[PDB]
Order: sequence, then C-alpha cells, then structure tokens
Amino acid sequence: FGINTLINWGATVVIIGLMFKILHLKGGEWMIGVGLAVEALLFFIMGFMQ
Amino acid sequence: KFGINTLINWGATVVIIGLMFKILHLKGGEWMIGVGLAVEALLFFIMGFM
Amino acid sequence: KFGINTLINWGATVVIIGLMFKILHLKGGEWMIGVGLAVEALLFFIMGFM
Amino acid sequence: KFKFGINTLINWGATVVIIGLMFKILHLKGGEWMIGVGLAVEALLFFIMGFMQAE
Amino acid sequence: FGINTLINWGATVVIIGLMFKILHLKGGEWMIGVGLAVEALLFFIMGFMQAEQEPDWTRV
Amino acid sequence: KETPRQRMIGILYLVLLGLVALNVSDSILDAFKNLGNSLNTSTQNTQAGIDNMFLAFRETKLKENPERAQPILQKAEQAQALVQQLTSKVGELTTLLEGEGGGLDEETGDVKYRSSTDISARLMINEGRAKELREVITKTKAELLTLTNNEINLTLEAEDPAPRGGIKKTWEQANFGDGIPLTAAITALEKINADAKNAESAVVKHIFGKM
Amino acid sequence: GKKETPRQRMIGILYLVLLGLVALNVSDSILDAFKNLGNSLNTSTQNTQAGIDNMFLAFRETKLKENPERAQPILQKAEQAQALVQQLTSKVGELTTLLEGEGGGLDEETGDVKYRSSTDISARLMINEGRAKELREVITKTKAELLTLTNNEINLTLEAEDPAPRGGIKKTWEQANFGDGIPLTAAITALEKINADAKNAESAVVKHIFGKM
Repeated sequence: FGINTLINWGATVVIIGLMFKILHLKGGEWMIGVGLAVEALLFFIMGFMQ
Repeated sequence: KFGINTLINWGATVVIIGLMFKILHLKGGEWMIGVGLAVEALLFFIMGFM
Repeated sequence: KFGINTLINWGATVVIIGLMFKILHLKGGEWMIGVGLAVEALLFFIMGFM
Repeated sequence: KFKFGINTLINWGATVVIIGLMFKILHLKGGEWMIGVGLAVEALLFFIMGFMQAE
Repeated sequence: FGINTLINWGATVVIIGLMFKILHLKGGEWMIGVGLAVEALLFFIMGFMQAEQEPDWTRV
Repeated sequence: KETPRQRMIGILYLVLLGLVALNVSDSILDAFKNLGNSLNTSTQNTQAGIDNMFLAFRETKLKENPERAQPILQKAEQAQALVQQLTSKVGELTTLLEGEGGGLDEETGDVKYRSSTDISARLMINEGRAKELREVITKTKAELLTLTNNEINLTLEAEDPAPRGGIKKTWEQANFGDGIPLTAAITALEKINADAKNAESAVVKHIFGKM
Repeated sequence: GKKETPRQRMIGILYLVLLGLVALNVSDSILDAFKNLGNSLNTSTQNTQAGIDNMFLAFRETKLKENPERAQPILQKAEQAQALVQQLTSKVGELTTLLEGEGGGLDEETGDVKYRSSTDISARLMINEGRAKELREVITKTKAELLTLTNNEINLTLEAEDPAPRGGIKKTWEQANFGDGIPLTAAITALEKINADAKNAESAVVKHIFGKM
C-alpha cells in the first residue's frame, strides 16, 4: 500500500466526481476538489524521490 | 486474452465515443461518458491493490 | 510491414487534422472532429483485443 | 549519447501547438498561427512514421 | 533533485490549474494557461529525454 | 513500470476529458430556441402596440382634421406595407427552414436536426435565399428612411460584421453560414422579424408624432 | 530510443488531442448571434414597456374618469402587478451589471465585453455563489404572485422550470442557463431573456386586469 495506491485511489475520487458532475448528480463538485487536491499533494510529495 | 487491459481500453473507447456524441450534440453523450468513467474509476480502484 | 503502429500513427494524423479544423473553426471542422474521435475510439477498441 | 529522430521532432511540434493553445487561452496575439502550423506539422510527422518500423 | 522532480511538480501545477478550471474558481481562467505552459515545457523536456540512446545489446 | 510522465498522462487524460465534456453543452441550442420563443412573444407585443397606435390615432385626431391626418395615415399604412413585405419574406423562409427541420422533437422542445450546421447553409447560402433576404432588408430599410429621414432605425440593418482574425465574413455567411446550427438560423429569422417590427413601430410612432 | 507500449503511445496522442479541445470554445459567429439576440430582446422589451405605459395612460385618462369608484381598485391592482415585476426586473438588472463588470470591459472591435466567450464567469458568479438559485426563486415567486393576483389566464412566458430530462440526465434551470459550457454573452442574453419574459408577463397581466372593466 505504497504511495502508488494513493495515486490511484485519489484518481478514483476525481473520476467519480467527474461522473457526478457530467451526469448532473448532487454532490460531485466536492469530490473533484478533494481528489484533485490530494492528487496535487501526492504529486508534489513524489517529487522528493530518487 | 481479455485480461484486465481489455477493460481499460474498452472503457477508453466508451468514454471517447461519449465525448464524440457530446461534441456533436447527439443525445446519449452524457450517459456514455458516465459509464466509461464508472469503468475507469472501478479499474483505478482495483489497480490500487497491486 | 504495416503493423499496429501504423494504425496508431494514421489515426493520430486523422484525429489531429480533425482537431485542427475544430479549434480553428475551418470549413468542415464540426464533423471532422467526429470522424477523428471515432478512429481513436476504434483503435482503443481494437487493441483491447491484444 | 543523444541522437535526435522523428519522435523528438514530434514532441517539439506538440510544444509549439501547446504554446499556441496557451496564447489562445490567454488571449495573446499570435495564437491561432502556432496552433495551425504546429498541428499541421504534427499531423504530417505522424503520417510519416506510418511508413516506418520500430524495433 | 533531478529531472523527475520537474515532471512531478509540473504535474502538481497542471493538476491545480485543472482543479481551478473545473470548479470555476476565481483564478481558473489563466491558471489553465499556466498549466499549459508547464505542459509545453514537459513536452519539450520529454522530447530531449526521449533522444537518449538505450544501451544496444548487439554485443551478445 | 511507467515513468512519472506516463502516470501523469494516464491519470490526467480522464480529468482533461471530463473538463472538455463539461465545457460543451447542448444548452447553447436550448438557449437559441428559448431566445426565439421570447423574441416571438415580444414581437407579438410590439404588433399589438402598433395596432393600439393605429386605433388611437384613428379616433383621436383623425376625426378632427382629416385633411391633415389622411396623408399621415396613408404614410403610416405605406410603412406598414413596406415592412410587411419583409415580414412575409421572413415568414416564407422560416417555414422553409422548419419544414426541412425534420419534424418537431417533443423530448427537446424544437425541431429535430436542430444542430445540423449545414441545412441552413444549404438552403440560404447555396441557393442565395439569404442574399435575397438581405437585399429585401436593405431595400425596406432605405424605403422606410425615405418616409422620415429624421429618426434613425437601429434595428433594420444587414451590415457585415467587423472582420476578426484577418478573415472577413458577409452578413448572410454570419447569420446563416457555416457553423450556424439550424435552430440558430431559425432564431436569426425570428430576430429579423422582430427587428422589422421594431423598425415599423419606430417609424409609425415618428410619423404620428409629426402631428 | 526509449520504448513505449502502444497503449501508452496512443494515450499520449489522445492526451495531446484533449489538451487542444480545452482551447475549444464557441465560434465567433455564435457569440455574435447571442449578442444580436440580446440587442433585439432589449429593443423589443423597450417597446413592450412603452406599450404598458400606453395602457396605463389610456386607462387612467379614459376609463377611470367616468367611474373612478369602480376603477380605482382596478388601477391599484394593476399598479401592484407592476410592482411585483419590478422586483424581478431590478434583480435581473443587478445581475446584468454584475456580469458586465466581471465581463472585462467593452471591447471596441466587437460590440460586447471581452471574455465574452468565457464559459466560467457566469458558471461561478451564478452557480458557485448561488445567485441563479436566488434568481429562480424570485422568478417563481413573482410568477405565483401574478397568478394568484388574477388566476384567469396563463403567464407561460414567465416560468423558470427545468428542461425536460433528455438522454437520461436532469439538467436544472440554473445549470442550463448559466452553468457549464454557457459563454458569458449567452448568460447576459439569458438575463435579457428573463427581463423580456418579465415585461411580457407584466404586459399580459396589466392588459387582462384593465380588460376586467
């Protein structure tokens, strides 16, 4: 369950938020934000690697 | 074969056809993007367990 | 010979021409992005079989 | 240990296209010219590699 | 650091621009352009990095 | 194994596709249809106002000094007929474009094939019906201005749009040309009808205000 | 050089294509059409307002004089109908000036604002900050209060209802009028359309009220 797992699971939240936004469902604008913030943070962290 | 790579390619096919439909203002555009994104999100979740 | 890389590259040139006509609002831009996107979707479908 | 080929030229054509896209989004002056030129060059370079083999 | 650091922090910048664009946040109109500039820079850098000669094993 | 650039691409291509999909909406065509409906209703109101003007003038000062009102009433009726020529022309064009629309779609609210981008360019640019319409618009604007020459009709105008990106467009190529959906073209014809009715109201008001 | 699988190769190609479609925005001719429709709606709305003023002047100068006892309540009701819609008209005016102000200045080359093709100014100034929902509440409230003032006709012009669900999605009125994919000029034209609908409904109500007696 390394850093790669959070790279994928953070993408699952973004894609589900995109699904909700496109299908005009109710609470999808929050999952996009949270998942993309997590994705940006994880990509920032991963820059500190060999 | 029809392994796990078949799903990540047919999901791309479905979501791209949905994008084509939505650009051309055809009817079922949003619904096909939804299903393709559902498949892609479910595959992203699964590949986190690797 | 003409392998699967040839199909990828020619689908790329077709979709890129369609994109160029769509972005710049040229004569037949609207349907060329449809044909270009259908070829990329078809390629994604095709190598789902490999 | 660097050899330039057709792929490097593709990526640089993409760079030109994306600079054009940035100019179009930021409403700078010479935006569509780079979009058109880079996209035509990228399409031509993708067409060329069809007539090629990769090992 | 290295060149992988540039790629990943470019990913961070592009992700933030896309987030501001999708959620229609205040700066999302030009942060997408900043992310596009970063993505052009990574296309350029990857164009260089793709030119590296892999070690040929014809000597076997 | 994949390079960091490939993880970036393989994650962000779906986010980019979501952004593109969100950024294109059918609501443009819904907006065109709703604007057409609102323009039609406001044109009905304007026609009612013109009729009320005619009834008011007919038994407010026509009954007092007909020797002064008969020329004014005749000029107003002439302006009405001049505008009605363009109104009938636009009505013919609207029926033509709706007939080739493809049958009304009840699920959407307007004609099928409302986003064809080629029916309007095939019936108005290829056969030049748009050029004839533009000539009628210009002729009726000029003839309306002849009756007054004092007030300015900032509604009836087939002026070409200012060039953008080096290229230049004509009025017919801008209103019914390439890239214009069929619903946008029907809305443009309804706009031309509304502009004609507004110009008729303005000229009738001015003519009746001369006395 | 470096070897990449065909899967990744055409993900890269499609990624470059999708970057281009981010720069896809509505054609200049369509935005010109929206601006022109807005101008025509504004002029027709001025004609409608002039017609309403003419109805008021004719009623209060012709039919009120002979039976002021029977006409004064009718005119008061008509004025109340004229005041209900001013709440919607003044609400639309403030939103119009808000969208113009965030527009970015009146570009001289065209006749409208810069950033007229934004598709993200009205999507955050009306949905993110919830101004479209307030506007829809006002539209529905004034529709109801105009109906309950007479309830003898249809004001079908003034109705902020969701578009019918087509394709398996349910777009809301706020989202279909100011949301994603709607350029700024389309949104300003939508506000102009709401203003025209309000004036049309007020005209119909006033005409009907004066037609009572």
